[PDB]
Amino acid sequence: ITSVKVVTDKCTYKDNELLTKYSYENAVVTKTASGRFDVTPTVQDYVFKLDLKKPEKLGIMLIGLGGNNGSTLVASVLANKHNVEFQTKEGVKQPNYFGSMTQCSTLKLGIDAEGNDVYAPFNSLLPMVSPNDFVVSGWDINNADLYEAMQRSQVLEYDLQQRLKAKMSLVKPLPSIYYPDFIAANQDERANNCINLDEKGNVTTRGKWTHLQRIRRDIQNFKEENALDKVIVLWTANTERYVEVSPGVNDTMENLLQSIKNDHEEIAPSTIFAAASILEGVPYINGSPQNTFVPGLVQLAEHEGTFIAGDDLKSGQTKLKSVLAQFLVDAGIKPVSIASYNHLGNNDVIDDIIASNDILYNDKLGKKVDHCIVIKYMKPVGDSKVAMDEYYSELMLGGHNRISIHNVCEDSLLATPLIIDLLVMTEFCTRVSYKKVDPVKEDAGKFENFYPVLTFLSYWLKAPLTRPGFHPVNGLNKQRTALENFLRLLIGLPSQNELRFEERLL
Amino acid sequence: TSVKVVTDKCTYKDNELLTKYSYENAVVTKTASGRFDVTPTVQDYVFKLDLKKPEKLGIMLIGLGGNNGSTLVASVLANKHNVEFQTKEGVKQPNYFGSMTQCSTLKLGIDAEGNDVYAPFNSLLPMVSPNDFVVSGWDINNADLYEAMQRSQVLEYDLQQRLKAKMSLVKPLPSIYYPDFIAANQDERANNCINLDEKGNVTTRGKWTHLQRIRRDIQNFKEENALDKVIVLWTANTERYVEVSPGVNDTMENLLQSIKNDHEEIAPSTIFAAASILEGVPYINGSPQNTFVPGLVQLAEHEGTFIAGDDLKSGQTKLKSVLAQFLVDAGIKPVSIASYNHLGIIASNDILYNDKLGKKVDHCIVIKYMKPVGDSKVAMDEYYSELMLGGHNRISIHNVCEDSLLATPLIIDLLVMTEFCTRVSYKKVDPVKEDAGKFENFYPVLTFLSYWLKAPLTRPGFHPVNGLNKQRTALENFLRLLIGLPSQNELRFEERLL
Amino acid sequence: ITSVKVVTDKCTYKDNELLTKYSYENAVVTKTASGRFDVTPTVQDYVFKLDLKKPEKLGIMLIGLGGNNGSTLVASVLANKHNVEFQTKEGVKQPNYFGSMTQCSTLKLGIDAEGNDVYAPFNSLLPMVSPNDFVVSGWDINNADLYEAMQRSQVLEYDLQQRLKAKMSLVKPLPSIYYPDFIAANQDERANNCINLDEKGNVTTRGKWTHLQRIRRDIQNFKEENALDKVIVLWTANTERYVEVSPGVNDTMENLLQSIKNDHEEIAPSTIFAAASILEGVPYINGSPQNTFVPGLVQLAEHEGTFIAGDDLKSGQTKLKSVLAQFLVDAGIKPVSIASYNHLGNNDVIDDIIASNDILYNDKLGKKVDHCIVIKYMKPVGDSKVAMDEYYSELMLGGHNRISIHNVCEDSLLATPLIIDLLVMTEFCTRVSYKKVDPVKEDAGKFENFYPVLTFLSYWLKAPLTRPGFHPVNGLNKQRTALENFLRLLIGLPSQNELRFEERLL
Amino acid sequence: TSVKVVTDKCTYKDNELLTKYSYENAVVTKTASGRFDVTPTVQDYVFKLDLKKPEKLGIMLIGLGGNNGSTLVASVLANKHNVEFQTKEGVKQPNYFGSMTQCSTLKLGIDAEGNDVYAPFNSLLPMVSPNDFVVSGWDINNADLYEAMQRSQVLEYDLQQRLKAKMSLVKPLPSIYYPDFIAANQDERANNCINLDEKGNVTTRGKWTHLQRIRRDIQNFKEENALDKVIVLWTANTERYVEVSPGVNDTMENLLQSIKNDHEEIAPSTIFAAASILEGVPYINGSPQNTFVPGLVQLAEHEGTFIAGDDLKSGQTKLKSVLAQFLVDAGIKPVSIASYNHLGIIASNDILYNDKLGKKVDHCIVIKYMKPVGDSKVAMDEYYSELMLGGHNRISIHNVCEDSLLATPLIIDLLVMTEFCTRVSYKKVDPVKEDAGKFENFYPVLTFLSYWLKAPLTRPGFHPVNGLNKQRTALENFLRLLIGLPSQNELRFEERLL
Repeated sequence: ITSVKVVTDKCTYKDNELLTKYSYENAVVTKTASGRFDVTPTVQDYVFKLDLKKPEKLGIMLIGLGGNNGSTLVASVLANKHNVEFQTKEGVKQPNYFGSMTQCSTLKLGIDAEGNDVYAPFNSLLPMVSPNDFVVSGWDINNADLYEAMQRSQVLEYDLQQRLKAKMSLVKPLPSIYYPDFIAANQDERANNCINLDEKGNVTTRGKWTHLQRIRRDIQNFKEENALDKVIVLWTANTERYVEVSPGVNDTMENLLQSIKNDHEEIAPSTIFAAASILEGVPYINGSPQNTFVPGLVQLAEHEGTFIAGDDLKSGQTKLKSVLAQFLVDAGIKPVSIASYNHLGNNDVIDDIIASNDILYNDKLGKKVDHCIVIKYMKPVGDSKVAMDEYYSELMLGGHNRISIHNVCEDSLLATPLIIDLLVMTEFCTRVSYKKVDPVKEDAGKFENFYPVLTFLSYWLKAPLTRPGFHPVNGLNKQRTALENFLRLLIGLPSQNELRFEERLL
Repeated sequence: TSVKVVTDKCTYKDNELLTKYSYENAVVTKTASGRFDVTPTVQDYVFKLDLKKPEKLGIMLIGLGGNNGSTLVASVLANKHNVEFQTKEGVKQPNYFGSMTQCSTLKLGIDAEGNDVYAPFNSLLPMVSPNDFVVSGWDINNADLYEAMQRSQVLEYDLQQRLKAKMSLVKPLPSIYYPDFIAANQDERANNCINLDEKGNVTTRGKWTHLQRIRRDIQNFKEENALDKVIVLWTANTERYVEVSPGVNDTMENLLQSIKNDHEEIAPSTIFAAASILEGVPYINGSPQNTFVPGLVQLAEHEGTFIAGDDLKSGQTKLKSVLAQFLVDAGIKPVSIASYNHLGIIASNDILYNDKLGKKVDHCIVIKYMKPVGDSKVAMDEYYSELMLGGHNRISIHNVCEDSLLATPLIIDLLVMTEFCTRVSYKKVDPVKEDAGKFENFYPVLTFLSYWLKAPLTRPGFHPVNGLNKQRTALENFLRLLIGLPSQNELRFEERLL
Repeated sequence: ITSVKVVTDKCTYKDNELLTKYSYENAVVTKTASGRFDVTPTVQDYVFKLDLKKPEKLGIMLIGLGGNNGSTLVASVLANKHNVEFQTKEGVKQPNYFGSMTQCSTLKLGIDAEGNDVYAPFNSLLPMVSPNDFVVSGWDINNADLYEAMQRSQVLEYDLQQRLKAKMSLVKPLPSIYYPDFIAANQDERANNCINLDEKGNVTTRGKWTHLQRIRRDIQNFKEENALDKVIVLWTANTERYVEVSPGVNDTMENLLQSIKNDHEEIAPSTIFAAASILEGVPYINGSPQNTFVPGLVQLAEHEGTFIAGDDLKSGQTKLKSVLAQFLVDAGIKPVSIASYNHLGNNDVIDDIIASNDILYNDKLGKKVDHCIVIKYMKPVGDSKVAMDEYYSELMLGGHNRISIHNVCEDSLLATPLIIDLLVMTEFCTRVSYKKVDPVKEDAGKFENFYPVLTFLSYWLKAPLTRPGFHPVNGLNKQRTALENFLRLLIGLPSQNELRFEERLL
Repeated sequence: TSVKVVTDKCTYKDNELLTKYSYENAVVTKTASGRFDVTPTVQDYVFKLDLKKPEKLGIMLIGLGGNNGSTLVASVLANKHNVEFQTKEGVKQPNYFGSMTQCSTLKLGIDAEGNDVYAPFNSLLPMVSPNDFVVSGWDINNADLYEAMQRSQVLEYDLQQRLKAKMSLVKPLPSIYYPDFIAANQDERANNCINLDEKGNVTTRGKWTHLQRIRRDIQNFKEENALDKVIVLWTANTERYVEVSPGVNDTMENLLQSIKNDHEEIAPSTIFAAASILEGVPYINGSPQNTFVPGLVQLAEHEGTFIAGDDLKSGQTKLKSVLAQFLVDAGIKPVSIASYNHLGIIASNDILYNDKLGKKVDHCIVIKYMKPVGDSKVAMDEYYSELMLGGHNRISIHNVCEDSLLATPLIIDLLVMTEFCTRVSYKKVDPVKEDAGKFENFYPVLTFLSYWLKAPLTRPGFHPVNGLNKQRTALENFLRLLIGLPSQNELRFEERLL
C-alpha cells in the first residue's frame, strides 16, 4: 500500500478526523471607463475537516442498471473484486480500471533529491472508497438480469461475459418509473418493469407522489438489506425530453413538491428519482443531458442540504475536444469552423472559450463559430463509436489551420470508469467539512458542508450545473487542477505553480 | 491594456519594480515500503523588473532568407504599417494570430458576480511589441527578402506584392558556411559567405576571424540603427550534431581555443552563439543541433548572458504533447503512438507504466520530403491505447497548415519573452536578514522559454518537463507573482463553499 | 495536333461522313427452376455515321449562370481561350482544364513495337468540340454580372479574377423564371432578375405558357445573335423541391403541355426550361437532383426526338465512393456501415451493387446497409468542401475492415470540368447516327439518332435517368468503359478485353 | 451454380472442353508528327479445358506456422466443417469473405427486361473448392498450428478454441534456414531446420541435399494423402534480394550447378522453387524477394511448370492502385502521394505527365513496426493533386484491418486460380489450316495472377500493368471466352439505341 506523510503543522489528527488550515487566496477585478483592470487581492482562511473513516461498502443505485453503462459497471466491479482474469485474442487479460483518474492517474507531490518530479496515485494522498467496495443495484424499466444486459450490450469480451454469467444473472434491476412522453418512442416495449401501473398493469402518469414514496422506500430498503450506511444515486438511463421551467410549477421548492402531488405534466421520472434521493438525503448525479435539475428542485437540494451534481457524462470526443479547443486559444489561434460527427449502434463549451479571448473574438474581427454537431444511428457498429471532429482555424496573414480528431472506441468502456470517478469523488466529498476562520477571533464558526451543488465533479460532466449567478467553466485541464490542488490542500500542500525556481534561478 | 494590482508586495521607484515572493514547494522521499514522505519548502525572493522597455528592439536572425525569416519580416512590416491585402475571401487586415504574447489572454481573477476576468497576456507588465522590431541577420544565400518571400510561397501574392517595395530593401548579410555541417545539396544557395580564402573559395580555416566578423556585424547593426538592445535567433537549416569531447569543447577555456585552432567540432552555430554571448546579446537556437555544448554554456554563465533551448516547437508536437498528456490524466494507457509527418509521460504515471504492466510505449518519428505540398505540411498522429477490460482506443490527429505561419508567431513570442526576462533580476532574501544581498539575473538558460522549444535545454541533473499546459502555466504564474498575484488554484471557493 | 489513323475496312469516308460497321455482341440469360443460367448469345450489326464537321462555335445556355459553376465555367473558357496566365503563391500558373476527362484523360489504342501499351488523348480519336469554342450565356434569377459572380463565389484566385474582370463584367445573365415554392427560402431577395412579373413587377406563377414561350424565344435569340447553329442547355441552378408525378397532370406529353397552359402547381421552372429546350430541339442536361424529367416530359423528348440527360452532377466524394464501394464487392467483401458527411460554405447507388452480389447479400446472411449521408452548412469555409466517408465492412471469420475517405477541394472546380465533359460528349452525340443492319439484305434501313435519353453521359450524372424498364447502372469504371469502347468502336477498334495473349501465351 | 451457354464455339468430348476464339488487338505507331497509326490484329485460338477437377487439392505452404499459414488452415477447417463460433455480436457462421473466387460474381448478360444477370465467379466453369484443400508445409519454427494460431492473435478466441483439437494435429515440416537471408532476430524461431551438420548446427553447406529433401517432402505428401495435384506457395518471412550474375544463376544449367556448389546466391526460396518445379508442381511466391531469377525461370519453361509473381497484394495497395487510377481517368494530376503504413500511371496519361508540365510524382513507401497494434494494421495514403486554374485536391485513405484476414482469401484465390490454369491448354490455329498443331499450356509465368500480387512477374520486354480493375477484367474475360461469351463492352446498345 502507498501513502503520503506530509510533514506540516497546517494540519493535525483527532479521532479519524484530519484537521487542516488553509489560506485561500483569490483576487477581485474591476474595469475603468478607459480600459484598465483594478485587481484587488483577497484572502480567507479555513479549517477543513476530513472524516478519515471511509465506508467499508458504498451503496450504488443506478437508474439505467440494465443499459450498457449499468451492466458494464457491475461487470467491472465483480471482475476486479474477484480478479476474474479472462481470455481474448491477445491472450489472458487481467481485469483493471483503466480510464479511471481516481483509480489509475497520478499526482505530483513535489521534487526528489535530484530536483526531479515525484508522482503518487490520485488515491494515495487521502482515503477514498475503492470501487471494489461498491454494492451496486438500481432500477430499470426493463427486467433483463444483468447477464442478458451484457449479451444485449455487446461491450465486454465474450469470454469475460461467460465467467461473469453465474453472478451477473442473479442481478435484476428493480422496477422503475416510466412516463412515455419523456423519451424516444423505441423504448415502448422495452418497458416491462414499471412501478407505475393503474388498477390494471397499464403505465399511468397519475399518482406521482405514490411513485416518489416508492423510490424512497426502495433506497431505504436497498440500504438495510446490505447493511450499508452510505448510498449514492446515479442516473444513467435514456435521455428524457427537456422539461419546461415555468413559474408556479417548478420555480420553487414548494411548487415542485406540489406539482408532484398534483401529478403535473412537467414532472419527469428523473425529477422524481432526484427529488426522492434528496429527501432521502443521498447524493444524486445526473449522467444525462436533460435538465432534471430545475430551480425548484435545486432549492430542495439546498434546503435538505443534500449533494447533487449533473448534466451529462463528458467523455472521449467531448473531452479531447475541450483540450483541443482550449489549447488553440492558449496560442492565440482563432478556430472558425468546427465539424463534429458521431454514430453508434446501441440503445443510445466554446461560448465560454470564445469569451475569454477578446483579441480574437471582438466586434471588428468577429466572434462567431459555425459549430454543427451530429450523432447519426449506424447500428451496424455495436458499441464501436466512431467520432470525427474537424476545426478550421485562422492564422496570421490569411493562413488557416485544419485539424481533425478521429476517434473510435467502445464508448461504454470509457463511460464506466468515468462513472466510477464521479462516485468515488462525491463520496469523498461527503466526508469533507470546512469552517471559515476569523483572523481576529479563535475557532469562530461551526463546520459546514460543501454548498449542495458539488461543482468539483465537473471534470466529468459536460454541462456543469453551477449555482445561480456563476458562469460555468468547461476548461478540462483547469477542472482537474482544482481536484489535485484541493487534495494537495487537504494534506497541507501548496497549489502547483510550475515555477521551478530551483532550476530557473541560480 | 494595463493592470493595476493593489498589493503591498510591490513598490515602484523610478522605472523599477520590486516584488516580494514566498516561493513554496516540497521535497519527497519514497520510503522503503513505498511511502512518500514529503517535506514542504519555502524560499523568499525579491524580484526587480526594469520598467523601461527598449523603444525599438533589434533582431538578427541567422537564416533571414528562409521561410521563417522572410515571414517574420513581412509580418512586422504588414502589422507595423497596417497593410491590408486582397484574397479570394476578400480584403484582410494583418495581425499576429498564433502569437501567445500578442493574441492570448490571462485570468486576473473574478468580478462582482464571481465570474472570471481576463486580460491580454502582454497587458500586465510592459513588453516590447513586434511592431517595434528592427530586423536584420545573416544567410548563406543573398536573395533580398522580397525574393526570399517569393521563393517561400507562404504568403498571399497580393500581400507579397504590397510589401515588395520595402521587402526588397532588406538583404541578408554574408554568413559562415561550413558545408560539412549541412547537406552538400545546399551549395546552390551558398553564394554569400564570409569564410573565404585567397582562391576566393569557401574555407573552414580561420574560424576565429569568422567569429570576430559576426561580433563586428552585431556592433555595426546596433550603431547603424542606434539600438541598445539586440537579440539573436538561429532559424537556419539544421546542423549535424557535434561530439562533445574534453580538451576541445568541455570548457569555455578550451572552446575559445578550439575556435582559434579551427577544430572540426566548431560549427557555424557554435560561432554565432559564442559571438553573440561575447557581445552580451541573448541567443535563441530554434533548430535541433546541440550548439549549446557544455563549454559554450560556461561562456554564457561567465558573461552573464541568456541562451535558448533547442528546436522551434512544431504545431504537431504541441498537440501531441497536449493530447498525449490528457490521455494519462484520464488514466488511459497509450501503448502505441504510430505517428508520422512530411512536407514541401511514462515518468508521470507509473501505475500503468511499471514493470508489472508495461513500462514501454511504441513511438516513432517520421518527417519526409514532398516538394509539391508547398509550405503546407500534413501531420498524422495515431494513438492506440488500452481501456479497461480488454478494450482499446484509437485516436488520430490530422494536421495541415503552412508551417511558417506557425513558427513566425512562435518566434515573435520567444523574442518578446527573452527581451522581457532581460529586464528581470531577482534576489534571494532570508526572513532572518532583510535587504541583504545583491540581485542576480535569470540563470543563463531561460528555461521559461521551453513552451516554444521542442527539446528544452537545461542545467544538468534536472529533466525538463515537456508538458505544454504546465509549460504555459509556469510562465503565466511568473507574470502574476511579479505583480503581486498568487498562482492559479482553480479552487473557486466562493462558489464551491457556502 | 494528334490524330489516329486506324487501318481497317470496317469504315470509310464520304463527305465529312465517317461510316463504320460494327457487330454488337451481347447475350441473354435465363434461370432454371433449380438454379441454372441458360446463356444464349446475341449479335446485331450496325452502320454508324459520324458527321465529321463539328460546329465552329457551340452555344451554351446555363440556368444558374451566376452561381459558382456558371461563373467558374465562363472564367475557365475565357482564361483558356486567351491563355490568361495568372499569379499565385506558387507563382505564375498557366490556365488549363484539369479534371476534364474529355480534355485531359487518355485512351489505350493498343500495343507498340515492344508489346507495351500506347495511349492517346480522349479527344484525339474522333473530332470533338473544344471547350474554347463555347459561346456561353444563360439565365439566372439574379442580375450580378459574372465578375461580381466570381467575387461572390470565391473559387478562383484573386489575381485571375482581376485579369478576367474586364470581360467577365460584360456578361450578365438573362432574367429567369422564379417560382418561390420550389426552393429553399434564402433565395428570396437573391431574385431580382425574373421574367415572370404580374401587372406590377411581382413574381407570379401564373402565365407559365407565356414563360415557356419566352425561354424558347431566348434560345432562338441567343442563337441568331451569335451566328450559332448548335446550342445545348445545362441546368446548374439551385435544387428545386421534387415534383409529384400524378396521372392527369404530367403522366403523358399532352397532360404536361396542358398543365403548363393551365398554370399547374406541379409545373416547375426546370420543367419549363426543359420543355422549352426540347420543343426548341436543343439537348437539355439536368445538373441537379430534382426530378424535372417526369414521364410526361420524357414523352415530349421522345416525340420531338431531342436529347436529354440528367439528375445531378456526380463529383468527387460521389465518384471516389462509387469506385471504393464497387472495388469492395469485386473482392467479395461485405461493406456493412457507411458514414458519409459533408459541409460547404457557398449558396449550395449501393442498392444496385448490393444486388449484383448474392453470396454476400442474400436472405440468411443479410442484405442491408446502414448508409446515412450528411451535408451540414459550415459557411466558414467558402468553397472548400470537406467530405468524410467511412465504411465498416465484414471480413471472413468475424473480422472487419474500416476504410475512410477524407476529401477536401474547391468543389466548383471539380464540377466545372465535369460540366464541360457533359457538353462535349452530348454535342458529339448529336453527330452520331446509326443504322441497324440485316445480314440477309443490303443497306436495309434508314439511319437513326440515339434514343432521346442519352445514357452515355451517366459517368458524370449521379442518378442516371434511364428509359422505362431498364435498371440504372452506377458502376463508374464501367461507365467510362462504354465511353472509350464506343469511341474505339467508331474508328473500327475492338473493345478492350485485357487478355494480353501476346504475353499470357507462349 | 452452373452456367450452360449455347454457342457453337464450344464442344465437349469426355471431360474435355474445346473452344474457338478470335483474339483481337492492334499495333500502334506514333508517326514523326505525333500521329498514331494503328493496325488491328486478329489471331485465332482453340483452348482445351480438362473438365475433371481434382477431388482434393494438395497445398504446401512455406511458412505454414505464420499468420497467413495458420489462418488459411483454420479457415478451411472452419468452413469445411461448418464450425460456428461465439463473439460479442453473437454466433457467427464461417465463410470465405474477401475471396474473389468464392464470394464474387460475374455479369453473364441481360435478362428479359434488359437488366444485368450475375452469377458466382466460380459458377461458370469448374474450379476446386478451398474446402477440398489438404494443407501441409514447412516452417523453421515447429509450433503445431494451434499454437501458431494462438501466437498470431488474428482469430476470435472461441473460434480458436473450437478448432484447437484439429489444429493441434497439424505440425509444420522442418525447413531450410539460411540465417543470412532474413534477420538474425529470427533465430529464436529456427528450431526446426533440415539443413544441419554433424555438430547438429545449422549450415549453408550441402544445398543440393537440402533441395532433394524438399522434393522428397512433396512426394511423401502426395503419396501419404493419396493426391495427384499439389501446389506450393511461399508465405514466409521476406528474403534479402540476391544478385543475378552470369555463370551462377543466369541459366537453368548454371543454376542447378550453383545449387550443387552451395553458391552464396542460392536462397531457401530458390531451393523450394526449383524443388517444386522439378517435381512438376506449381509455385507461387507471395513475398517481395526475387526468387524467380532468370535461370530459375528457364527450369520452369523446360519442365513446363507454373510459377507465380512476387509479393501478396496488400489491401492498401489494392486501393491505392484502384483510386490513383481513377484520378487519372478523370483527368486529375496527382502531383503528390505522401502515404505510409505500419503494423504489429504516369505512363498511361502523358497529357499531364510530360516534359511540358510535370512527368514526376512525389511517392514514398513507409512500413513500420508497432508490436502493440497486434495483427491490426493501419494505412494512411494522402493524395495531393492539382485541379484546373490553380486549385488543388487533397484526399486521404485510412485503413485498419487484420492483414491476414485479407491475405488468406487472397491466397485461396491464387491457389484456386493456379489449379484452374493447370487444366487449360490452348492451340494457336490458322484460318488457312484447320486442326493443325499441338496444344501448349500457359506460359510458365501465370501472369493472370497479377491481381493478387504487388510486383507482377513477367516475360522480358513487357511492362506489367498494375491496374487492378483491368487486372480483374482480363481474368473475367478469360472465363467468358472459355465458354463462348465475348469480352464485356458495356455499350448496352439495346437501351442506348432505339
